[PDB]
Amino acid sequence: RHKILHRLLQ
Amino acid sequence: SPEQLVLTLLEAEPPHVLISRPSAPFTEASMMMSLTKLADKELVHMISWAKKIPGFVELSLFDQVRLLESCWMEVLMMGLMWRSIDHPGKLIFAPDLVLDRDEGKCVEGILEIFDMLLATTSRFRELKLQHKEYLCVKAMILLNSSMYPLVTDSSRKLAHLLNAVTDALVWVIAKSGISSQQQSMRLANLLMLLSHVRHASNKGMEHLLNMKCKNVVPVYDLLLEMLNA
Ligand SMILES: O=C(N1CCc2ccc(O)cc2C1)C(F)(F)F
Repeated sequence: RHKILHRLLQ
Repeated sequence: SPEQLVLTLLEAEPPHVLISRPSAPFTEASMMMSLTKLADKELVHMISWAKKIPGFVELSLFDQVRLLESCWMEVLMMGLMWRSIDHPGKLIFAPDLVLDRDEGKCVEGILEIFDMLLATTSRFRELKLQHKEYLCVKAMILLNSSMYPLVTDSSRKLAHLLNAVTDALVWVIAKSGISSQQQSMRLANLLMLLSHVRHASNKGMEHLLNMKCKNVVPVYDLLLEMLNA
């Protein structure tokens, strides 16, 4: 769902 | 604290994303391809930008995610307006993608949005928006979204941040030396423009959600993710 955003934040 | 906060925001500015007009005359499809390809790339760089604002990465993951989902189009637009401020009648999407207002006629529904973006840009131009006020205002846009409790001290940490950024903006405006009353009116004029940015944001979002429906443009990656909502 925020599969990519979570990725770029962490 | 205001000077350091302002320097941090200065140093946080994302790179300019380069893109060019296609070789062939624009169509509705190819114009939207260009603007969404640009938006997607600027989104990538927006995350790194947000992460450099002091305290941002100390908020909870949900809070970080939620402010970014809520403000990204506003931030894209605000960065666009800043680029365009000195160029009436044009939107400076990238050094090599400079659209004349009339070019928005190319895509159904996009002229209105260009017009809103252009009018807000003229209001910033008439107010003589300074670089440092733009830094504070753009950060305020990130930090100033509705949150209503989610079910998942982050929220007080958010308030402290926004506070500090609003302080920084007041501090920046104090530099001009103008009357106390004019300092209040300039603050008000700036913040009142936050509504216009949210309003153009809303029309931009709806435009792109509808385009994505019509398959008028395929959308990818981060941009598609952000839109999927
Ligand atoms: O797609 C649209 N835009 C408008 C704003 C904007 C700002 C920066 C950027 O890189 C791309 C875009 C694309 C919209 F008109 F809103 F649907």
